[PDB]
Amino acid sequence: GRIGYCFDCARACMRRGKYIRTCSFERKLCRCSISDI
Amino acid sequence: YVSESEPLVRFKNSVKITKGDLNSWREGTDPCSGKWFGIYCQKGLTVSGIHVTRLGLSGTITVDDLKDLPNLKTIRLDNNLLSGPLPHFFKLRGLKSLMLSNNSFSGEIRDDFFKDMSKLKRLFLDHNKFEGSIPSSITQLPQLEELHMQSNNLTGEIPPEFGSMKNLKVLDLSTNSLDGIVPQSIADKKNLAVNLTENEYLCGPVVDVGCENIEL
Amino acid sequence: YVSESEPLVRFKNSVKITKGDLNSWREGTDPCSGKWFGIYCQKGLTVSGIHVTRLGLSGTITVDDLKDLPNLKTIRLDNNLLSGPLPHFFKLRGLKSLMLSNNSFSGEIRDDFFKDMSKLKRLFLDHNKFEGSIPSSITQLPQLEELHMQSNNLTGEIPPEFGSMKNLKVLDLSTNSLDGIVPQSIADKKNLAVNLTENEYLCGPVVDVGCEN
Repeated sequence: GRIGYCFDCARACMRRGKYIRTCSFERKLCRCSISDI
Repeated sequence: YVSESEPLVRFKNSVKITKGDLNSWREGTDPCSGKWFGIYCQKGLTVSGIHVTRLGLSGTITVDDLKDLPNLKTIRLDNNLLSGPLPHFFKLRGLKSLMLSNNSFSGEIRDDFFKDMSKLKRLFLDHNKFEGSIPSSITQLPQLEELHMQSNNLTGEIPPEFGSMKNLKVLDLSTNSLDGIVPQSIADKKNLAVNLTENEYLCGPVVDVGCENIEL
Repeated sequence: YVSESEPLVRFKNSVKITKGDLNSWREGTDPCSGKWFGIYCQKGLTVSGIHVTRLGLSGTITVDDLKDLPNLKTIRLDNNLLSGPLPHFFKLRGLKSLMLSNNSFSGEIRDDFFKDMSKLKRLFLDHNKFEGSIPSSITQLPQLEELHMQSNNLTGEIPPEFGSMKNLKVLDLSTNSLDGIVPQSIADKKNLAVNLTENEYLCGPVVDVGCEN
């Protein structure tokens, strides 16, 4: 589902040291910030 | 001037006011006397601006009577109930400020809409229901200093030609569904206050969003 | 801007490049990247000028694609092989500088050609095959600073309005076929450099027609 997908997106951004910025489950889009946490 | 009362009374009689009135607009009197609601005059002599806000104006606006006011520079119709496509303000080629914030104007604005409005300095189209792409002629306005189009339903990419607008100091395109990549020309523009937030699929510098899709 | 590559590639394809190429002009790229040969841009952002010289440009050029460049101010096509009438550059109402020196443009220029070119400041029509009279619209160019029509085949009288011109600093009409009477209203000046040399039939007193072939 969408909530689990965007949880995994938030974790991916954290592993890159960024903030989650964009998450779309239906488009399978996950984008993080350029700035650092 | 007293002669300017005639086009203004016609304009009054062409609009539908649902919250208030324009009874102060009395034909055969000078609109610059101080007695006319929402009239601004240059040096108290000639009509230069019309500010008719919060009167529940409904339906559309036509400009065929406003064009008879030779010195009209400013039109403000904010906070009304107007609907339909953008009225033909491009027939007022001398206009310097157009403010239509917080109405229900709709539709995609014709790409060449603004071609004739060479004197426009301020353009407020925010809090409406405009759709489709930002019309390319907006970036060709030689004198434009402020563009507000926030809170609409715009889509598509932001034209990079905004970055070449010599006088542009305020650019608000927030709360739309603009997409693509923020033009570097806008990110690099000196002395620009720009707001591109709440455009979900827009990425790049100014929005602090990496374009890369992380596939996890 | 990438949107400006389309009309330039169309312009490139509309002329025949006999002696060189414009390989740098690549569709889908920004002509202000710093890589396009012969392109000027305003602040590295938008196309402002084209200067394509000594490429053996042959045939006729049309202005239907250059009109799509909103911020184009300067055109230089010197030292090429262009021919035919003077192209309809008056469509580019914002053009500030037009340089067509050393081509094979011909015919008589329409008198009212330059009426709409108000912003024009530099006009180089020298070293061509222009015929007929000097178009009087040139004399009513508001911002015109320099006019170079030398080494053509022009005829007729020099218009007196050249000496009432706002900002005109150079007027070179050398080596033509002008005649009539030298206006005193051009000899009076304010820092107007005038080269009327090699135009023999201009003498004010219409005397006996010596040296007549």
